[PDB]
Amino acid sequence: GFVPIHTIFYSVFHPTEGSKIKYEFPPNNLKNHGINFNTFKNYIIPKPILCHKLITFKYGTYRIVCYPVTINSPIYARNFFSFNFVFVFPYDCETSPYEPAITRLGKMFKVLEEQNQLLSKSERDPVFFDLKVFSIQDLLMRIFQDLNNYSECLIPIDEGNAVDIKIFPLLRPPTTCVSLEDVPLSSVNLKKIIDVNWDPTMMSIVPYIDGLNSIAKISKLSNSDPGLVIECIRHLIYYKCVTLSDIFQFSNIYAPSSLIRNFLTDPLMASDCQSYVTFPEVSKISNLPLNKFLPTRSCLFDLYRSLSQGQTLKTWYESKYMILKENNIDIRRFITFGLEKRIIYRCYSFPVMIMPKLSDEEEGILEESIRNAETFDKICVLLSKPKLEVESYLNELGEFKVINS
Amino acid sequence: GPYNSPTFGKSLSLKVDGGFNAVSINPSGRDIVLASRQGLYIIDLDDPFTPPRWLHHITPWQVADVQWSPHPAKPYWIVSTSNQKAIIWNLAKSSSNAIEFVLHGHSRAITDINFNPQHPDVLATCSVDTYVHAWDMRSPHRPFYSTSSWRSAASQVKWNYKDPNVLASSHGNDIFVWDLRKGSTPLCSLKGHVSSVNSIDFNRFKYSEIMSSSNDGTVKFWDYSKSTTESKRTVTTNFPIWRGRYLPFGEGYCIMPMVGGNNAVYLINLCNKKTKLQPIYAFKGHSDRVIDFLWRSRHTCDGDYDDREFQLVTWSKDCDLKLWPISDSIYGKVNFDRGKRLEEKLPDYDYCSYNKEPENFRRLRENFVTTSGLKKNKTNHITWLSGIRMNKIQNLGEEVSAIGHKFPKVVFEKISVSTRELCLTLNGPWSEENPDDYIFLRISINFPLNYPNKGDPPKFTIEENSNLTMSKRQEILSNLATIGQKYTDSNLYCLEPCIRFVLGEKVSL
Amino acid sequence: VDTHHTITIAFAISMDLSDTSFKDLTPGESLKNSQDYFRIVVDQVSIIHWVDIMETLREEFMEIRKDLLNKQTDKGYSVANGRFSPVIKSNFLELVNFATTILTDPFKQLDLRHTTTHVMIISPGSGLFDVDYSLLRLTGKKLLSLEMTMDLICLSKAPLHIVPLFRYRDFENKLHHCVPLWLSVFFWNEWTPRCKIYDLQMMGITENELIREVDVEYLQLNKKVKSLSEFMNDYDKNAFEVK
Amino acid sequence: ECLPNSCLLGVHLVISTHSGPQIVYHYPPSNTAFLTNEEDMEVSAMLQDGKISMNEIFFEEENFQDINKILEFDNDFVAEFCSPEREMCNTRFEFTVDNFCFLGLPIHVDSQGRWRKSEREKEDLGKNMNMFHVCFVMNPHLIEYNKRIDDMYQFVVTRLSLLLRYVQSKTSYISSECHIILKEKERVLKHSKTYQSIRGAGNKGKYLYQRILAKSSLARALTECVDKIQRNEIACLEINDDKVISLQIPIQNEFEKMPNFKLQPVLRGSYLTSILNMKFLEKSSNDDLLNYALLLLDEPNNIISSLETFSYQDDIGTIILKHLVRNIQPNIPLRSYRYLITDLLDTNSLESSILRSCALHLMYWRHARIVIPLSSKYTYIVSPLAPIQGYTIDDYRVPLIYQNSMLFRSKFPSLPSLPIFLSLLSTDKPQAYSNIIPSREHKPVYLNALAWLIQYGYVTQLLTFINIRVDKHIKMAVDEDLEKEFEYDDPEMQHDYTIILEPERATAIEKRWLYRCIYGQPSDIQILFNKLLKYFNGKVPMELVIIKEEISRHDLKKLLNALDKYLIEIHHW
Repeated sequence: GFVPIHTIFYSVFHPTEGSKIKYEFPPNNLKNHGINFNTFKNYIIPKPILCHKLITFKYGTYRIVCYPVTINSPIYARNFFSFNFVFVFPYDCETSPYEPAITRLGKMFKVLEEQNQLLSKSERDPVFFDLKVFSIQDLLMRIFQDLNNYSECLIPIDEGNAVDIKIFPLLRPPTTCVSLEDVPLSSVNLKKIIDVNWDPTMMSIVPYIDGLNSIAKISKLSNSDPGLVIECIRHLIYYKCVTLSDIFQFSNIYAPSSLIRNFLTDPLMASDCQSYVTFPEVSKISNLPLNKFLPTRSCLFDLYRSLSQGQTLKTWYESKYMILKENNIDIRRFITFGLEKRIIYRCYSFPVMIMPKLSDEEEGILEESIRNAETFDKICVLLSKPKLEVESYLNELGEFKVINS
Repeated sequence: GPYNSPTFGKSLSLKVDGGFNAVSINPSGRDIVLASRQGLYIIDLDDPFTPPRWLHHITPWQVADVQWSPHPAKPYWIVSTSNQKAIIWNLAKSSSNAIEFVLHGHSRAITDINFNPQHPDVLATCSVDTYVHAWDMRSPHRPFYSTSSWRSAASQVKWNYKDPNVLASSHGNDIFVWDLRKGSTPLCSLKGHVSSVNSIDFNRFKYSEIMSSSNDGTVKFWDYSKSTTESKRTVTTNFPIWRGRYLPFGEGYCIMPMVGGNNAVYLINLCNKKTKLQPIYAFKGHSDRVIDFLWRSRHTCDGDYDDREFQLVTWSKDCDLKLWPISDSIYGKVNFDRGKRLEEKLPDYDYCSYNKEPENFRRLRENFVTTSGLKKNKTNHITWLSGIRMNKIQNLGEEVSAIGHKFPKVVFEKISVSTRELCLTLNGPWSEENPDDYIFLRISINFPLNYPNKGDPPKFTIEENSNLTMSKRQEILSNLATIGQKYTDSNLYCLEPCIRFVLGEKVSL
Repeated sequence: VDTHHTITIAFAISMDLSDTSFKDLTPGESLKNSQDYFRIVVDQVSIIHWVDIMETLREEFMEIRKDLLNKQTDKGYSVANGRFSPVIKSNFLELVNFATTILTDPFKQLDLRHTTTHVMIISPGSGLFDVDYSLLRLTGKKLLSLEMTMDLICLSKAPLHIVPLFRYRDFENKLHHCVPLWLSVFFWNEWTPRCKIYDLQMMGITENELIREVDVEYLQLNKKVKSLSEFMNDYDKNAFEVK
Repeated sequence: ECLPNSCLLGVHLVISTHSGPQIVYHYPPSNTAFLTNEEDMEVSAMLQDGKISMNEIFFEEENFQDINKILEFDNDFVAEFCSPEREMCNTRFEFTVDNFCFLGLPIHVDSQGRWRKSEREKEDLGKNMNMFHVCFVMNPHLIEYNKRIDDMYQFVVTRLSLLLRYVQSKTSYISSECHIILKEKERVLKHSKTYQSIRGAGNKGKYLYQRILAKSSLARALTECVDKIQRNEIACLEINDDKVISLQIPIQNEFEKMPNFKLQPVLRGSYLTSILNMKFLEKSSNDDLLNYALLLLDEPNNIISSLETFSYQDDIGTIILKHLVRNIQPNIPLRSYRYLITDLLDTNSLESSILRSCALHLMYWRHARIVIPLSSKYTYIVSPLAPIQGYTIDDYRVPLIYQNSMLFRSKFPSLPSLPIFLSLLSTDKPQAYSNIIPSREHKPVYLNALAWLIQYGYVTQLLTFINIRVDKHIKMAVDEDLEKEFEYDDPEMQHDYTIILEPERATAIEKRWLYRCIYGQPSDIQILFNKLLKYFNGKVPMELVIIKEEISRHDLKKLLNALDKYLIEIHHW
């Protein structure tokens, strides 16, 4: 959420009576609330080394944000004219979103003061000028009230100038550990979000996102370089829309996580699990033999907890195939719902060291992947070969073992 | 019915934490909607002790205004601003899927929302991007009317009560009056203000009378049929006025300040003349500033007489939702009289309660997981009950809040002040085998109509346990009946000593 | 630097008359029904009056929505109808060829104190435009015959692709990308988002209509598999193949 | 972000004399570009002895700035705006200019000359100084400002400034240290001709700072604090030669819910267990900590060596805490270690409280993470956050797996290497750890190897969670009992399975279900079920139940095997 402003006031450097609060909204708020303009007056109107900077300090239980501005010209008295649009917030908040708005407001009023002296002539006092060669209070009222109510304003101050402030939330930057073996999901419908302003790559990535395409597969399908796909996926993560996942095989080591009790403690997880994992009709895949009407929630919970750290998906499916045939359960959707709800995870396979003649580039990237202890997934993606061929190539290259972590 | 409401004519103050910047009232007079950045809260006025129904919609920007739909055929529609879009809610749906359709007009934040009093399915929205849009609920795809001031952000939009296609908008220090037949060119641009215009309003019975508030403490009354400039009347106060609205009964107007004053709503009789403010009644209280004030209506169903009584609902920044009764002296000082004959019968609204959650191949019927244990223990119920002040101990709700705060280790399974049902769990040393160990109980409580007034005690019912013998059950029930029978003779509240005794902490006499 | 330039700031506005939404626009295709406006803010005026120049520019920019979004109606009123065209579909080549009208004739009237006729274009895009093929050819053939340097400056962040980028369709309706050799692009100014997602930045799409509609596709038979072991082996055998 | 990063750039020692505020000592003299992106007898003696610990990259030619300039600001101006008035002193001074949070706790004298309420230039400066300030310069990101600044002020600055104010109040130390720093600066800049012969500004600054650290004691403390908080290490500071303060910022390396390392990065080798240290620290503001066993995170001699810096002289704390470290093993509960306290000093005894305090001290200062009393009868799997990939702990050039394999071979050369030993624990189904042991002659060495693996976070423990189930036969049976006080077919593949989530929190019919579930088993099974029904909620591990309730493991096996078709097994960390 956005913190409401507590008190806005406009300081100015009078060349005779010093720094003072010219206008303040709400009126007499600082004196009523205990804020005194005699302790931090040296930061609001500072010496010209701290000027044109976003000064922010803490006063008691109130955090004070300001952008002092000093203009140097011989027209003004004492060759200087200093003011400050000061924003006061309670300390226990986050003043991050208002900081660019305060900086831009100070910069805009500095530009207007340098252009046509909009803020110096508004005092109606010739003591601010050399003398030898619009209401601020209403503007403060409108700024305070519009930023408290709407978080936006289109406040006019002249015939061609307007205070246009919009407050945006601050978002965390995305991860950098995204690779070619991670499949991107899409928690939002990316078809209706596309408009004319999108990146050309990000237009092409959207159709090939269904929870089963690897990033290199998306890059090859859409004729894209993997780096720009990485950047576009990072941008989609930045808006909290796309979450990475794992390539689904039948040789995976899927295991229950510590959130397997969420399948009982969430009232809306198992009910969607019944409808999600079921084929639309009586599919023929639920009629093949092992060798030659919706599912019960208890059956699904027993099937989730049947996985273990070392039982591959082939062994689990050939050990439990009557249950997944009578209930008409799609095994890929069954695994994908568990992975999406973070109730089961995947134990990755690591080929740590102790056939057709492949090319020199293939063996070079194989050695580079082995030296960095990369998983079987990344080697399979880079070589465009399945697990058995990679294992045979590695066994021809040297002795090695698999770690299921 | 409205005439069996226990909170009309009595001063009551809620406590709704969360920073709600909007409020609106059901025209039936039972529900109140509150808008925040997280969504909506719907509160039953007749039973404030029930926790509010929560509809989820998370937005970063603060909501501007909310308005209940006055259309009698659809009393389940609530329109609230969500930054640049307006959301028409549906209370008949689920709590998590209450959004029906969203108006995708404008380009910046929506500022105010008002309904047409003559055509209750026509909606007007004003926004910060100088656009005033008129919507239709039958085809909510595009606006059928668009107009702008091109200079300043709008602040309020209001329809004309008499002329159905005249709407006014306030844009800074200048207020415009648009006409749907003409469009984009105002009938009159009333320019008499010095500071910005905060509120705009229309007279209910007058055709062309307009009242606006201002930041410089000037309330100016207009009659734009005579002259666009100047004002018919000007009232000067000592504070900026945030919302100034006409009285619904008689001749008068009520104004309140954004800052300054005593943070109270001032009521002024109305029976070119600059003058000073002379209020009749000031609703003293509300230590922080007031967000909005609402009017609650209550009249007979098929009668032809203006016998309605009015209550004022104020929502303020201090998280207090107060109810202000209106005495007969206010009905006398303001020119309000009970009409012997009515030209038109008043509209009749359905007096429903939109607070309880509605009920909502082929699946097989089963009980996958036990409902108990999956339950979340109601600790928000005690906090909600601690913030209701009707008129030491006053009613059942304050007693339940007091025993909830006094014993944090007593888990409440079911709290219902309105139906006098109270099911709670505790652990107590009541085993004939080992007195040191504790036995889990699920004691349910039923209260009569007059719980502390008469000598009638609560009737305690305890669910059966194999750990609890018949002798212990009889002893506990007889002792609780003795405590309730003895302790209501002084007309006090017997729920603290009963729970303390069942917990085994002490003995009282 | 104490220069004596002669500035000439002019607007150039293209209006989209059609009522079709911007999401329904094919990339590489120019707007069909469009109207072009040109508003000259200041004529040839020396930069020593820069205060008046910026005042006129601010007033004219703040009074540009009323001059175009309102239209005169014969009935007796005005209608707030009309929408600005986006940058990608904007008339960039029309600005380029509108600038090359004051230099067309070599024997024009001589500016006796100024020599160069540098032209700058300020755009709120990211160097991505949709152009017509014949207009691009004519623009290039004209711009390689006159003494103008055009320095397009963008007010947005530099995108991931190369700039300037033109998307266009050929006579056989195939999308093509080309980078012109007569335009130079400047950008006016951890991790910085270089891609613009407007519907998610401003939260313009609500919660209930943003849910996913296309889930993970169901498994399929190959019409050659007899047992579940064979299907598992075939799925693991083709888990990394690209069609 | 769970990655530890104390965004520190420098420290200041700003004092306010009656002649104006001034900067006495700031340790890092580097510029903004690097930071954001008898002559030498005692000096060389202390440098070789190791008492002068000071980084050298701060004094390189490409990473050096003048002493009078601090981040494009002069020393006088920084001393000015970091010296507030009386109303902004004795509290936080969170000052931000532009991505530079000047943070500190100024200590100002009261109305009297009291610093706190219960050579002759040195005494003059002690009687003339009215305010001293320790200002920390930080540059946190805009999304973690309220976290970084708050944790730094909570864990380092507050305690450091309070100790400085106390020691200044009793026996004037900051006055004396500032006086000797200024005197040494005067003696180096104007005298001590070895300084003039040095070529290079960076080496000149290095020599000046070396002389300052050799003469001063507070300067060494500030230098060590900057160099060790930046390195995310425990900083031990010697103040006034009689008291020492240990300063750290806590590291989140313990996890329970398996954070998504693909999106939010996690330290490799983080202890992914449902038994956490942090659930015992917050409880010190049920379960007893004595039941668990302490697993040392380093070798005991190195732990003793690090424990020799937590106290200037050997008090009773660093005797008991040294003896406990020398006589601890990660295979026995802490209840059995009462005899060590009993012999070294003369239920609810004070020995138990002393042992609790010592365990908290050991597991807070990154020395000994507490665990379950590891045996060969438990199930151990490879954790998903195993330190396999990455060239270091926080990489995100040899990966950690081969480095730790080298360490494993060096420490344990009579057993198979780390890849073989890890592949034996992950390829097959997770069983008891004793099935890897070939003979009883290799049991303690394999217990040491397992303790090392849990120490490095490679291997976690697979705990057993038991959930109760009730089928339709029990429902019909309790329906018949309630009667004591479709229909054409019998499809045998349908079972109206109902899971009781909380057996303790259940209704009458649900408790009837659970009690009818046992109707037929003998008396021992009935007693074991009635004493352990409330723990079948799917959240309490059965190993902790065995430890707490003092029951046999074979009794649990009997209870599980007898009720085979009504107990749900859940196996996770």
